Amino acid sequence: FQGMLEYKREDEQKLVKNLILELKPRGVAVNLIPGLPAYILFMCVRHADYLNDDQKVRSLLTSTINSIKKVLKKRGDDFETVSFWLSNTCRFLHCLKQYSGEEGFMKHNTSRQNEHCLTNFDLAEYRQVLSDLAIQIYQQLVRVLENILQPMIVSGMLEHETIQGVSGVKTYTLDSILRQLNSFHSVMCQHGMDPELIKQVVKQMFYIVGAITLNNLLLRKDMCSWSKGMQIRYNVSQLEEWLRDKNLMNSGAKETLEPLIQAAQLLQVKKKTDDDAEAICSMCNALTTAQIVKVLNLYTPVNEFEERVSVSFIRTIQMRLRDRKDSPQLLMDAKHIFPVTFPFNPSSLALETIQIPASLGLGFIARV
Amino acid sequence: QPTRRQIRLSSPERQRLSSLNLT
Repeated sequence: FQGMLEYKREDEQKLVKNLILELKPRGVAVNLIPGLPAYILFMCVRHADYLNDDQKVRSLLTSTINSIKKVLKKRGDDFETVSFWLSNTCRFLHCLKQYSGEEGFMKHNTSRQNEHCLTNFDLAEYRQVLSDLAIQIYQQLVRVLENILQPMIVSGMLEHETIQGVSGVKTYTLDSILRQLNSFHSVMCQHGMDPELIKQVVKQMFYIVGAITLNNLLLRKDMCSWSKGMQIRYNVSQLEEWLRDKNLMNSGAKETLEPLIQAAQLLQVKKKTDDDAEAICSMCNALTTAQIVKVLNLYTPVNEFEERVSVSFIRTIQMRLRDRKDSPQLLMDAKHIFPVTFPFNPSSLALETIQIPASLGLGFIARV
Repeated sequence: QPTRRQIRLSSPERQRLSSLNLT
């Protein structure tokens, strides 16, 4: 077996119906081998290349791309569906690179894998189409994950009171958020998403959690107190622990929380003297002037003995930050998406070992 | 490594294929 798959051109629409349009992300076969639909489609591309059949390669690629776009339009509100197709679009792109026969993409190949390179067609124009599509599919995933998290954020990060996580004497909780992040991470891993892509997804969703949290704090009257600063610092420390548990500290995710971290620190720091003001100006390098001024204006005294922050103290901070080219924006842009990349991730999977389970309904294709 | 044929897309075909939302 050479690691190719043959099909009759008459069956191309049934191929993509069964492998893409109607394929269930929870099926046993594709969970035993993550990326299986991408490997099978690539093995089909190999045989059309072997035949030197331009029109068959063109038809298969168009049918494949159109079918992935159709699934994501119809069911693209579903996290598992979007994760699954993002993962498989990426793996299909990696296969087209790894088996292109271009020297730069072959550095991690076995001898046998090099024997599986395409021999008749340069598919660089389709690789570029797939890369461009992957950017948009990732944006779709980010918005689906945001919509799921959004109702939990303020309740769990701000409204739910704890004492270092424990109910105090004195709806969604911090634990709700962490369990939901757990679910997102589990599903991406089950789908074989690239580790470098999972890192980006996690950085983006930490950015969203921090930005929704800080904007909500800036827009209400009751979240700027010593007590709430303590709570926010605890909650962020558990988000950092989640990263450590997942071995994701190098994702950049913790750094995206710096504006919320600094706002919470402003709730704790001394707020009286000119040295206190200088310290705030050096500390708050991830908050705009308007954000610093808002938190200090909102700050609630810890008891009846404490005065509100004085207006002259706030003015001192405003005056000493004038040199900033500071954006007068009060709110973080919670819709920002960090530009995503898909670094080449070759696979050790040996194509000649791939079996086609009966459960996919692909009996009409043949191993070559 | 053989010389391979680059499969060329037209610009309208490329635009349609690479637009996620056209479907």
